[PDB]
Amino acid sequence: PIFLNVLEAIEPGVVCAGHDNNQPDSFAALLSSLNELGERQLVHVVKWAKALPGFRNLHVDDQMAVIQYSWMGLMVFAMGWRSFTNVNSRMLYFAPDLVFNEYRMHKSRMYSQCVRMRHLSQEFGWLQITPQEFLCMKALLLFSIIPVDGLKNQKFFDELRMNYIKELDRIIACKRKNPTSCSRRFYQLTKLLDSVQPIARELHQFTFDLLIKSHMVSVDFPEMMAEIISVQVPKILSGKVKPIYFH
Ligand SMILES: C[C@](O)(COc1ccc(C#N)cc1)C(=O)Nc1ccc(C#N)c(I)c1
Repeated sequence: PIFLNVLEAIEPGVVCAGHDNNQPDSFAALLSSLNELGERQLVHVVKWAKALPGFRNLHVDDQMAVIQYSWMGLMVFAMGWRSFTNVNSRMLYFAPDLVFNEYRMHKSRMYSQCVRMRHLSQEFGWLQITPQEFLCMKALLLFSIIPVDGLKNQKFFDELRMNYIKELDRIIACKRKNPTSCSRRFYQLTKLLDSVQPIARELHQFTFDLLIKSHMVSVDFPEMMAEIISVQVPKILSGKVKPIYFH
């Protein structure tokens, strides 16, 4: 289980937001914690991505671009699984110190996005996603969004993405002698992966608008995040960078 040992080995641990839960909920505070949390998780997404099998093959510039484009989606996917395993989808488990109930979802002004993630959370349970399918799907998620004008080394990217899809096939086939059974499972999983993109898009859109009016809502955007929202996020929203759907 070489490939799976590695994913299990590099999976990031618990990341906290540093939120003040003794303080009454407020839009400004909730968003500042989401921003800080986002930034803390990105530190780990980079380290995780760099230790992924084959990731170093990519051109240095494609490595940073791919990580930044996939950032939101990766957090969404990982948060849904935590929400499912920790609180059986009753609340969104952004972090141990940042759990959203409907009241928080509503005050964050990202209710529709939150409800969609809760649904994703429920999907992990309904589809009985195993920890291993989760780890592979998550890694594959990192290789699911590219520029129309291509990466510096598109070919190396295509090879890598193909190899990860082949790993998922193996995880699905393992203990499934029935081809039909493997096909239906692959269908279910690629469908779940595709559902992540639309959610990341709404969060992207929301975050973009929020930054532009940041000075009007007292929200504190971290340096790195502000730069990525203004430089990378617009390419996605304008259609220059697109996610790779299966369906
Ligand atoms: C509102 C915002 O702070 C915006 O953060 C980002 C993150 C990535 C990009 C990009 N590219 C833009 C904003 C946010 O959605 N944060 C956030 C933090 C943690 C999780 C988890 N788990 C999630 I889903 C979202």
